[PDB]
This record gives sequence, C-alpha cells and structure tokens, in this order.
Amino acid sequence: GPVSVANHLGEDAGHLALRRDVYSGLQKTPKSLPPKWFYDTVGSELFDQITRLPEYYPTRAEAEILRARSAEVASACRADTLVELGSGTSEKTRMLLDALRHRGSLRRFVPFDVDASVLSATATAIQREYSGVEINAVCGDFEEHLTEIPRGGRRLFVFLGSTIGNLTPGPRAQFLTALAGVMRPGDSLLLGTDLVKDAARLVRAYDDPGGVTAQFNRNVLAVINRELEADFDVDAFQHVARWNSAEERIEMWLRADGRQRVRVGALDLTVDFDAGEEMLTEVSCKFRPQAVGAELAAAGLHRIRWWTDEAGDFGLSLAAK
Ligand SMILES: O=C(O)[C@H](Cc1c[nH]cn1)NC(=S)NCc1ccccc1
Repeated sequence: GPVSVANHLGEDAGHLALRRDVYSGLQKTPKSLPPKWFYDTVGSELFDQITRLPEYYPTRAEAEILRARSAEVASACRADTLVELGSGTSEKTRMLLDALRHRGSLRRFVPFDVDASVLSATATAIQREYSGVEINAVCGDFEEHLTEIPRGGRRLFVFLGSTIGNLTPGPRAQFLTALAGVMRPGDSLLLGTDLVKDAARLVRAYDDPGGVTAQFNRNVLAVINRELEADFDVDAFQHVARWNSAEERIEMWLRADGRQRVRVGALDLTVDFDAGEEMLTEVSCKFRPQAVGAELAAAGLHRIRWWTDEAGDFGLSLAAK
C-alpha cells in the first residue's frame, strides 16, 4: 500500500524547542527539564535496554495484556485504522495491526511522532510487512498537530507504555481534551497506564542496579552539552529515583555532587547548582483504576474496557468517543 509522510515540523523546530526548555527550566526553582530530550540516539538505545531489564516491569506487563486482549480490542473498537501516538516501532504495534488485519479491517496506519526519520523507517517496514495497508505518517507534536491526523474511517488511537504519565495532571487533562476533540464518534482510544503499587518496586524500576536508567537520565546532560555547547560535568551528577508519595508519581532527579557552574554556550546563560542540589528531569505518574476512567470521562471519552496484567501491575483502557 502507499506510504505518505506529512511533515509539519520546521527543520530546527527541535533545536529551538530545546533552547526554550533549557533556558526556562534551568532558571526555575527547582531546576527542571522536560523528558522529551532523553531520546537522542544514545538515550533511545538506552531506553531500549531499560525495557528489557527485569526491574522495568511496565514494558512486559503491557505486552502481556496486549498478547491476550488485542483481539478483543480489534473486535470491540471495530477500527479500520490504527493511529499511534508513538514512533510505530514496538512489537506491540504489530500485535494491534495483526488483530485488525486478522479481523480483516486493517486499511490504514497512522504513526504520529516528532522524528520524521523514525516515521520514515517505520512506514517502510510496515509497508513491507503489511501489504494492502495505507501508511500515513504524521510528523508533528501533541501540542499543535493532532488536527493534522488524517480523517475517514473508524480510528483506534493508541497511546501505550504509560507515556501519558510523563504529563502532570494539568497538561494531562488538557492533552486528553485535545485528543477527544480530534476524535470522531465511534473512534476509540487505547491508553496504557502504570498502576500505583509498592514504592520499593517503583523506585527499583527507575534505578536498576546496573544503572542503565542512571545512564539514560545522565544522558540529558550530554545532549544539552552537545547541542547547546554547555559544560555539565556529567559525572558529577548522580541519578536519583524518588517516589513522591503525595503526588503518587515516580520522579527522576539528577543530584549535583558538590557545587557546579554550568555555562550553557548557545544561550549566554550560567546557572548555579548548590552542592547536593537536585534537578527534576522526568515525572512518571502512577494511576488508580477509577481515576483513569474519570480522567477519560473528564476529557469526554467513555471507557468501555479496563484490563490489567496478572499481577495488577499495569492497566490498559479502551475508551470510545
Ligand atoms: O514513564 C516511563 O516509564 C517512560 C520513561 C522512563 C522509563 N524508564 C525511565 N524513564 N517513558 C516512556 S515509555 N515514553 C514513551 C516513549 C518511548 C520511546 C520514544 C519516545 C517516547
């Protein structure tokens, strides 16, 4: 089937996005960076390592649900079209495409991500593995281009891996409202959410003993050093995984070992790290079954299926517009 990529991101939109997030976030108390920047080439294959760690249960828990419920998803949503908010590269992507193809209604696949090069390779590989499917990849961001997602058909929107947990409630309700707004009656959303559980398990999931998560987090400093010509002593910064009991969310911080002076070249900015000062690089919100259904409701979607894995570690929601 035909491949198309629509690119709505200017060529240096990424680079200018980084300037805004670093100039702003390194200048608030406490210092904070958005998690969209972990995923250069190094971080991305670090993340790939994380998903295989025995400690990082989310990837396997959601895979387990999907291996068992993908057929029910296809049959319940009846979609002819898979819209992925994500790069389209996981095995879970195939499970859902297979479920729709098996039921005979897979006509189009819409991968939606910010890396046009990754959409390109996804689209070429799905074109090779799924004949008869139109691939319409959209390079854009959630903030602006949900409306550029193609129309015509019954669409199942897919947002897996508890990515929505990387958004704090305010940004989170506003995204789900935006998503419900581009959905048409009879379209549906499959949403993955990591569930609240024992904190010692949560912290271990974000601080594996061999420190792959530690590398992945520290990597954001290398990215900022390379792309904004800053001078972070990457090794003087410790990965710390914290469980915020009140906000019910995992927090990734970077602790400075002793006072640091960091000049961000490309920004004409110098920031001061107190010795032992911590910087928020990621939040990872954990959910309760009822609260997910209520957020979906708040956004104008009606949840019709909830699933957990065998252990109650992780949840998938299927909600309809
Ligand atoms: O909330 C989480 O567990 C993780 C972050 C995390 C895991 N371990 C330490 N940090 N975020 C995820 S899967 N985002 C989805 C994504 C995947 C690939 C490329 C871009 C975006």
